[PDB]
Amino acid sequence: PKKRASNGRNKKGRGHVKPVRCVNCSKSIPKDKAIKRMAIRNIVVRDLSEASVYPEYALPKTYNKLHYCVSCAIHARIVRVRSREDRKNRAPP
Amino acid sequence: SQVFGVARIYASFNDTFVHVTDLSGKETIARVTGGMKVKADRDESSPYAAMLAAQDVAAKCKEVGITAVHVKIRATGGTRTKTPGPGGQAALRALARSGLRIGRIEDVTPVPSDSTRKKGGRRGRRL
Amino acid sequence: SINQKLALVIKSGKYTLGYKSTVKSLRQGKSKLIIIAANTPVLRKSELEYYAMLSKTKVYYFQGGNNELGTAVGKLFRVGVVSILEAGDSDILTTLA
Amino acid sequence: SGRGAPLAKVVFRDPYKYRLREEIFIANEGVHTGQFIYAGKKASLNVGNVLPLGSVPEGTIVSNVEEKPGDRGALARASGNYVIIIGHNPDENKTRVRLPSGAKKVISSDARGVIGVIAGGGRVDKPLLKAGRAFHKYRLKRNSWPKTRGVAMNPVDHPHGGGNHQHIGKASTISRGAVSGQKAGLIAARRTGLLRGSQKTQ
Amino acid sequence: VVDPFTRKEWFDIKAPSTFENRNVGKTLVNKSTGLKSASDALKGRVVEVCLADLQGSEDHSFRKIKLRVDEVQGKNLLTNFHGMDFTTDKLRSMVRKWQTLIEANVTVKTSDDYVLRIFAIAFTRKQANQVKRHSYAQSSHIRAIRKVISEILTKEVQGSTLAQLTSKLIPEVINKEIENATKDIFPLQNIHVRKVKLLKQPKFDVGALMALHG
Amino acid sequence: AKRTKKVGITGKYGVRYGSSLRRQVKKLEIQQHARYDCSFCGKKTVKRGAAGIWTCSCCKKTVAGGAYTVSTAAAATVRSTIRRLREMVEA
Amino acid sequence: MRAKWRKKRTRRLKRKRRKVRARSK
RNA sequence: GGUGAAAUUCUUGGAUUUAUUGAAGACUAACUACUGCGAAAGCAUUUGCCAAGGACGUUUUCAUUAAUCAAGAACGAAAGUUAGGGGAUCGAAGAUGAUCAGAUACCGUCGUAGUCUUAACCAUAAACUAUGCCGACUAGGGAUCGGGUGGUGUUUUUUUAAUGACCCACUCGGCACCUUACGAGAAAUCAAAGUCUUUGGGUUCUGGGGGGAGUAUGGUCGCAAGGCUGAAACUUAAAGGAAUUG
Ligand SMILES: [Mg+2]
Ligand SMILES: [Mg+2]
Ligand SMILES: [Mg+2]
Ligand SMILES: [Mg+2]
Ligand SMILES: [Mg+2]
Ligand SMILES: [Mg+2]
Ligand SMILES: [Mg+2]
Ligand SMILES: [Mg+2]
Ligand SMILES: [Mg+2]
Ligand SMILES: [Mg+2]
Ligand SMILES: [Mg+2]
Ligand SMILES: [Mg+2]
Ligand SMILES: [Mg+2]
Ligand SMILES: [Mg+2]
Ligand SMILES: [Mg+2]
Ligand SMILES: [Mg+2]
Ligand SMILES: [Mg+2]
Ligand SMILES: [Mg+2]
Ligand SMILES: [Mg+2]
Ligand SMILES: [Mg+2]
Ligand SMILES: [Mg+2]
Ligand SMILES: [Mg+2]
Ligand SMILES: [Mg+2]
Ligand SMILES: [Mg+2]
Ligand SMILES: [Mg+2]
Ligand SMILES: [Mg+2]
Ligand SMILES: [Mg+2]
Ligand SMILES: [Mg+2]
Ligand SMILES: [Mg+2]
Ligand SMILES: [Zn+2]
Ligand SMILES: [Zn+2]
Repeated sequence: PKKRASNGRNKKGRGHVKPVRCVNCSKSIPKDKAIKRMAIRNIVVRDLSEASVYPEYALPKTYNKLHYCVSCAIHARIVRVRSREDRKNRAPP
Repeated sequence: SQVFGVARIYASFNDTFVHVTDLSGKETIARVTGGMKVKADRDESSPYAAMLAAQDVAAKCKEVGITAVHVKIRATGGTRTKTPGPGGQAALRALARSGLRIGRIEDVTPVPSDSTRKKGGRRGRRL
Repeated sequence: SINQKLALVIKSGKYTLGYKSTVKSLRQGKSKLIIIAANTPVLRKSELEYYAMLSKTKVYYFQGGNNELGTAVGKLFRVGVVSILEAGDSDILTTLA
Repeated sequence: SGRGAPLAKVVFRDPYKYRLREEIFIANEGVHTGQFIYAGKKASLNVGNVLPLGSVPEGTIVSNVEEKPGDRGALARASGNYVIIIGHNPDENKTRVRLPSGAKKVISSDARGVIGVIAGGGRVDKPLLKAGRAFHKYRLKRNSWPKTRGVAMNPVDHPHGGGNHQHIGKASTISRGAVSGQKAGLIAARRTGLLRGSQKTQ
Repeated sequence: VVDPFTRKEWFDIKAPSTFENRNVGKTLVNKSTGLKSASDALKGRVVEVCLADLQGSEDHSFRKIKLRVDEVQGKNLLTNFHGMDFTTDKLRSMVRKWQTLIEANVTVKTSDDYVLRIFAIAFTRKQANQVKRHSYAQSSHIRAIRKVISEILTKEVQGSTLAQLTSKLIPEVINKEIENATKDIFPLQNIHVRKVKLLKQPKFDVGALMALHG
Repeated sequence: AKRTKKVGITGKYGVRYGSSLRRQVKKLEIQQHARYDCSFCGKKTVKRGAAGIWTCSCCKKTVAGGAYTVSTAAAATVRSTIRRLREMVEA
Repeated sequence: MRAKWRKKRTRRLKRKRRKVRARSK
């Protein structure tokens, strides 16, 4: 029997959604089902500022959206397989 | 406040690249970092080696003389992993601390509008 | 569009289709405007434009062949030229054309 | 007769004598009777006209191109063929173009071509379907048909001649250094076999 | 040792007046030997100088800018414009989920016989009195707005020279004359031009290029 | 009544030469034979003969064209890319 | 064996069966 | 260079890297969501043209014109077939480098077809909500999409409106989600899978233990690959489903 009412993820009423390709194994996966996590990490960070001109003018970072193929997400990223009723919780934390 | 150039850094998995050059980019000053002082063929991306080679990089930088440049660092990109590598930051870590100023920083990683379908087929690498 | 403005005069006023009939009308001055299909030969076209200049009649070049000018006026045959004699209630004589 | 593409009889006035001179061109697809043709450097880029390869922009399609200025046309003359202009070197005033073969040659910008593609294209798409059709085809070109397989003759008539069985008995690839009476088969073949994989030129 | 350090000497750029600060700094191409030298093969480059370094404080620190080297003679290699662009940090920080993006471009020309493809970027602002977390307009607005942005964008790049053009978008008020029309349509926060890129130029006209210094 | 289910005009060749060859011939056959529409007069009066030559029954006009059709795909795509390049040398 | 593999197995099995008797067609 | 690590591989041909710059074909990122549209397949840059559609609104028109449907027909992912063009990418086949006892693979490399497009086929997908269509009734809840109504609601200030966006209440029709269970179910679970042994609103379709087997045979469609239709002899006491404990 089914073990998720969505039986996949976030898709009701369209029949099809062109897929994305996971970052780890390059395996394709429908966009609605690919698990997405936005990586926002800075460049860091104490001596990069002293022996430097521009005494900490901007401090920009890397912004990039990540999609996993889920099995790879399960391997390393946040899947952290849940229990029967605990998986229904959609809280991000 | 002093003379500038261009950083031109690149980060991969199992390799790293770092190289200075004239702002115009026409003339290249000193580039090689990747597996120069490290030779295992596995530690090419390693941060210890990235710094050990970044040392000789800033070395030549001042060997002919320049005070600073702001980065143009990027990841392989294209259609492969969209993200910085291990030996990317570990090089400028020992290069900014090498007595040289830094300024305007930005990424140059190439990214398309969802095209040029990647390798591995729809099932991707299988392991 | 314009095709509708002319499609009104067919069911409203007086017209005449054909090179010969529209030139007797042009020399008689009863024509206030003449429409010439795209594929109408240059010679015939310039000739009509001459008669028009003498009758001080204006002209409009339909962007479409005589086949289109015919189906435009409801007729089931090619039409190389049209000549209006009375625009019953069409604003073609007062529209931008 | 004996040509695939149609020809175009075009009349011109003689600039130095009250006479009419009728030139014979190759009809580029789309040309029609009574049409007006403009020839010269300061001519318009209209299909049918003939302009120097310098007066046209890259990407233009021309036919009956001259290898040298004024040779009265030498390239892209077979039915449905043409050459595309892929560039100009205004210094030495050259002009690089791609021919029907695929090779890219550079010639003087003063060379002339005719805007358009040769008429009668697609002829080769129809199968001949019988020996008689090909017989009539070559009847007007030359006496080159039919062809006897050199392997069906005796050694006195061909290098492949003879043998109790029909076989060339030796490599069918011949060297360019070969002598007349020896060059029969695949001459200077840099390769051989079923050409697999996609192909076009770089 | 070959020691390229002992090799050819540096050279410098400076900006057209067209600004407040102009000193670029310096480059190094080749010593002018005389056979194939630094006379005919130098002014073919561009540099990545930002505007906060070009004119002032960081309220002007996001735009990238190109500078096409035009000509050179003694203590020459002064460079004109080549285009511009934004910077990843700010664009990726402007495109946040729970809102719609609006992007548009047009190719128009100046009396300075240069045409060009401009870009524009606008977003949706959530009125400071609303409860709905997504703040979305709906596709009559998108078409009508990109209609008005092209209407106003193609009425400022041809009513001028490339120089005055620069002097017009530097104050960045272009960003809000777009909002003049938008105010009657949608909130539209974070509105910038975000890029410039180009094809060609009329043959050099050194006399006209020399009209930017003093 | 329908005389042939698939041969059409190619029935003259009988049973010889193979389906493939016959079918591929029938295609160009229909093209080179059918009447087309004249551009200068609007009537369907242009027919072939001497492939690459298309003439209008009335108005006595001839146009150079494809071996089996008035206009060949290539020719058409050239008409377009010649119009664009020309439009680019006046404005 | 897998279902689709059992499919190809018989699909081929029929192609051969069909071939084997078209000889006596 | 590539990986867990290596190797096949590319480098006096200045590779990998930089700069300016041009070509070709494909794709539409981020914005992207429990958000929209279409009969389904399916559909995401811009603009112009072409016809088309639901919901709303309506004291407009017609007046039973309808529901569902054997036969028959339109469309119908991917791959695949015919004729051109295209052929950048990735990439069945095939060839290789490695691993293995073996390794026709998984990992690496080259790369044919293909991938794209036109004209014509082919008509199958876990083409899935594994859940026929029309109608009625039965229950609470806050979101959101579209239309609408209501207003001495906020904001734009121009000088306040008009407007635009926003707030709030209500009402039609959407895509969902949430809580309950009266009730249903073998259970998982279900506002239908409910209003059934207190068994009947209308109508279409399929199934009758498991194998045999979607095999054989005939008919028919297709260029072919194959599609639709579709048995039996014989064999067998289980095969299955949901849930519990291990
Ligand atoms: Mg299971
Ligand atoms: Mg799905
Ligand atoms: Mg589906
Ligand atoms: Mg590959
Ligand atoms: Mg695994
Ligand atoms: Mg003979
Ligand atoms: Mg032969
Ligand atoms: Mg022979
Ligand atoms: Mg013999
Ligand atoms: Mg002999
Ligand atoms: Mg011999
Ligand atoms: Mg022999
Ligand atoms: Mg033989
Ligand atoms: Mg068994
Ligand atoms: Mg036999
Ligand atoms: Mg897009
Ligand atoms: Mg290919
Ligand atoms: Mg293999
Ligand atoms: Mg092996
Ligand atoms: Mg194999
Ligand atoms: Mg089925
Ligand atoms: Mg499903
Ligand atoms: Mg349901
Ligand atoms: Mg079942
Ligand atoms: Mg089914
Ligand atoms: Mg409810
Ligand atoms: Mg209201
Ligand atoms: Mg219960
Ligand atoms: Mg119960
Ligand atoms: Zn993956
Ligand atoms: Zn005619």
